[PDB]
Amino acid sequence: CEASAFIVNGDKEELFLERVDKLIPTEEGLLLENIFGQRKVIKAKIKRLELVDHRILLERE
Amino acid sequence: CEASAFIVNGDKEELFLERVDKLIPTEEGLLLENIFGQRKVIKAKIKRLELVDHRILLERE
Repeated sequence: CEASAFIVNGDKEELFLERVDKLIPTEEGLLLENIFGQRKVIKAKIKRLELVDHRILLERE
Repeated sequence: CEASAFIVNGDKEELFLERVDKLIPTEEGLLLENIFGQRKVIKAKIKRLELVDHRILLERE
């Protein structure tokens, strides 16, 4: 199943995109596409995937 | 949901670890832990996540 992506700044988490299907690193940033076909790009690295708990944790660069 | 990780070498795909739960980028490589508690480290980057299809695609170095 689709997992939610969050931006993590220290102890703060902000929801970035729900129900992410694809995550594709590009030269412009991480490109995320959710199950409804909505796309968002973010200059970030993956801090961690926690897939049982439906979480993609991203940190801005 | 948990995803299987595959190594993509050119056009070839090779199963690396089944049902991955955690994926944590480290200085020594991507640390993967599956739902059975099995752990593996690999010097690789994420080519792409396909979370609906339960796939993590990795490329070495």
